[PDB]
Amino acid sequence: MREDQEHQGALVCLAESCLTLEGPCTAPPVTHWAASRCKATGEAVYTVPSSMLCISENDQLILSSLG
Amino acid sequence: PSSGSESDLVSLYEVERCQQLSATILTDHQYLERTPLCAILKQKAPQQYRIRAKLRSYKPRRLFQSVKLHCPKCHLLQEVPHEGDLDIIFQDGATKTPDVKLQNTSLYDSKIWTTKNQKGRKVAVHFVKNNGILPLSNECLLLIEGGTLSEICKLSNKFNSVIPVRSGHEDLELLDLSAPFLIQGTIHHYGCKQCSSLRSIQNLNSLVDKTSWIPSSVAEALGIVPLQYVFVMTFTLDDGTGVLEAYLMDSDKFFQIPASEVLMDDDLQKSVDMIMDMFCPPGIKIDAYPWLECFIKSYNVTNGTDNQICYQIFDTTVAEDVI
Amino acid sequence: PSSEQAWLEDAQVFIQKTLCPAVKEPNVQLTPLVIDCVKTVWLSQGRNQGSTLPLSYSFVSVQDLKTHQRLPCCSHLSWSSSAYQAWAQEAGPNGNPLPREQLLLLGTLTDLSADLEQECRNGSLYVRDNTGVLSCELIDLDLSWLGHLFLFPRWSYLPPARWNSSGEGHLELWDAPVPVFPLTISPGPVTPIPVLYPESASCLLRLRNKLRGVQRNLAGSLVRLSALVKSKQKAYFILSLGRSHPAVTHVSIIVQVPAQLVWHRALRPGTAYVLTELRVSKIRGQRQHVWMTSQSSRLLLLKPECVQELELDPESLVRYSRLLSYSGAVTGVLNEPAGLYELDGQLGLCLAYQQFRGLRRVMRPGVCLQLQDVHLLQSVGGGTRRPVLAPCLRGAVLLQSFSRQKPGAHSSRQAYGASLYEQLVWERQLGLPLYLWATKALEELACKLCPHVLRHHQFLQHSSPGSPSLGLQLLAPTLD
Amino acid sequence: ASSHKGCLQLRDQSGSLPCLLLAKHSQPLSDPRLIGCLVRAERFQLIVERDVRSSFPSWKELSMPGFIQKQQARVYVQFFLADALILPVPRPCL
Ligand SMILES: [Zn+2]
Repeated sequence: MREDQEHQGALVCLAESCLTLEGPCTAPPVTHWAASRCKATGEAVYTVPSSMLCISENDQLILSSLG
Repeated sequence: PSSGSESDLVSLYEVERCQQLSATILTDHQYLERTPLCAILKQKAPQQYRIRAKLRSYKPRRLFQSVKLHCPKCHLLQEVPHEGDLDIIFQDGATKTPDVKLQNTSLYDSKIWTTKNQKGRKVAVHFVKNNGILPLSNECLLLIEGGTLSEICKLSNKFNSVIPVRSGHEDLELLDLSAPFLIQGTIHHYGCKQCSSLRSIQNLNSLVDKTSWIPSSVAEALGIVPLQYVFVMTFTLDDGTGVLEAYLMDSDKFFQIPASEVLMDDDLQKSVDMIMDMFCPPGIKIDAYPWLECFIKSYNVTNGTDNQICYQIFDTTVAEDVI
Repeated sequence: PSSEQAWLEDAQVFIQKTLCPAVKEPNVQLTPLVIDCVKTVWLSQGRNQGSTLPLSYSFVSVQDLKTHQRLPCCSHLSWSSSAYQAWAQEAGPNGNPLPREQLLLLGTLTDLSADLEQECRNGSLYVRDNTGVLSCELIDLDLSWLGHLFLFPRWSYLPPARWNSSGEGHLELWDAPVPVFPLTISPGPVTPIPVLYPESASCLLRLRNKLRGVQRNLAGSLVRLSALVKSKQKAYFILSLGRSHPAVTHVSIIVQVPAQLVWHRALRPGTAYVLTELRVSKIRGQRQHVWMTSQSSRLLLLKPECVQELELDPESLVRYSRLLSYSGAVTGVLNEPAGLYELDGQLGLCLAYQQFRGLRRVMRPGVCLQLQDVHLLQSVGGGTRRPVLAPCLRGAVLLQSFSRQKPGAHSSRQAYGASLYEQLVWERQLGLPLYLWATKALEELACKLCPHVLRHHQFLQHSSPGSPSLGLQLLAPTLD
Repeated sequence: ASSHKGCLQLRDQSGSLPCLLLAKHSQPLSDPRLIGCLVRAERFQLIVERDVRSSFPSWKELSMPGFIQKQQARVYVQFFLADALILPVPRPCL
């Protein structure tokens, strides 16, 4: 069982060391774009209808037919 | 405005007599003859064209909005969830009670904890087994209920890949398809709620193997249709002969940067910022913008009953040395 | 097969393909020794406390590594993830750590390159197996190791830098390799070897006619070492042995045998050595001569009983630089291809006046350097405040420790142009302040003209008879 | 030579500057072949014409700031070709 328990304890060690066993939570690192999104939260976000972005499979068909 | 009319005049566009080199090369259809923009406008869609232009302007200016999720099954775009949204999901799992019959099985075994000080939060961990035996960490698919987004992220960094779940009365189930059906280090995989018909963890038995854990495979096993990552941008192309707005949608081609990882890796974000402020340097006049050769298709949207002609870029990439 | 049996069989197949010497039949006697070796080092930490064998790790060949890898990576065997992480954040601490991988590297370590225009020693080192040859960088090499088969337990692999077309990546060996076979300890000299000491040797280097009777050998502490000089064909270096350190009486020696260029890595100052089977060379313009090595020359570590000592102002801006010896660590790169680095965030280091062609593949943040007889030029001008340490051929660069950090991401504006600056220094023969200024001026020009008007690798190509290069032509009117 | 004005221009990746080349003292630039060459000049004049639409009442108010209602400059350069060095930009190559 030494090998088996060692393997399972490796997994358990990774888990528990990663888990916040006690105390308060902590802030992870944040990248440029993520922090900028957090700061800009509330701006009217940009988006586009997929209809405009080539939902026309008929046009796709005759396009791909072209040489 | 007098200076207005002057600056307007110096902001005009010279008709391709220039000495500069191209910034972008099209990978395919190079044989096509150049079609001036005006010639395109005077023709009805759909059609293929090969053009040379400069970006007079592009959107969105704040690039952190440019990334979108995409479902290929129904061709639907979807916004990326914020970390606050994921928190609003994971928060409902912190208070749940683990069930005895969901602990240890032929397919997965578990370990439990109660995290102190954190309002008495409950957490349970389950490890999936290969042929009934725990695989090595590099292949160890791990399942969580009660872990936070940061914790599950840091754990996914260590284990192969991890699946958020909750206590289903029959068997473990993804606590919400809004959350990632699979997080694999810096990669979060999501699914289309419309097209999906999800399945419980036991249905991992449908997999060809219990070692690769290919995201597509496990998504199919769990009955989830995975969403692609794509950039979506609008280029305001100008060629003096005319002005044309064309959309760019691509995954890991145009910028040669993985749209799946860009949101979580900072160097890629620096890279895309640099690219877009190298096509469109800040402040200086359109005289100095570099030429941009690209291949575009045209097609009729007809959402307004008819017409609504649009253009989309294809098969083009930034030149190697320009990056 | 069992997991362990499967692993053993896979390792045996790998050895049969990659490592069994083609000189002989695939002798099975090899596999038990390598298995014992890897098991030994795996257990030596006592941190495994489980599997007797690191089944996780997978063996790799040289060609396999070249074709499979295209990222920086570290392959520490016999360390826990905890120890690996702590070591990776040991010095930075916040620096980007080399990503860990679980590969086992074994092969033959030797000076012999694969090239054949000459013997092509050139002081290079390579790891060899059946699949190919790969160059490596090693600290304080014991020349005894050359030619033996080892299991390297701690190494970094760095892919070829993006700018480099040759694509010849290189390894970094962090610690002494574990030889697969038991130690082949061979007997040294029991007789006290007669050697001339530096004072008598100096007398003889003056009075070359008196080179008779006394044995043509030497010994002493390495007090001064030169960089490797590479002429049209003659690649050579010079060193100096002193009777003591710090002390006056010392004698210089020139080493020119191609097979012996590898010694340049073996030697290190302070330690005392024995040189043998020498002759006194004659060089144009050297009134006092120097001793030189023959093909029969042996390099040997000194042990006393093994030797017998044979004894017979803006008013006038000209300013002089101060020699000294320095030890420090590179904090960051100012201009990589020109060879301008920060030491400790305090001193500028300009290598361009040495050959500098090899160090560029090692030099990155966190490297530890010891510089001997570096010229210190403070107040160098051109707006550059930082005093610029600058080695010349008389000094030498000693790598103390490799870097833990992964190399910086390639930027097309940054890497290109080393040949042009090399030309500036070794053909136009500029001085240090003007070289600094030219570097900054070419930065400005590249910021004006490239990449849209003229790509960098065209703007900064070396001026040649076939075609000149704008970078030199736009500067020439001022340099003249 | 900018085809929206006919006037010559020195141009690079940062913008453009109007220029007034002379071939030599009392002889104008006469050769179309200079288009696109890389011009280097280290003995040149930078001119600045200032237009102002002031409303000062008298010599007294020339100490006051509020009356300079509009300011326009018009900066350009001028020099002889004999004082410049001219290099042709190479073609792209690989
Ligand atoms: Zn869908």
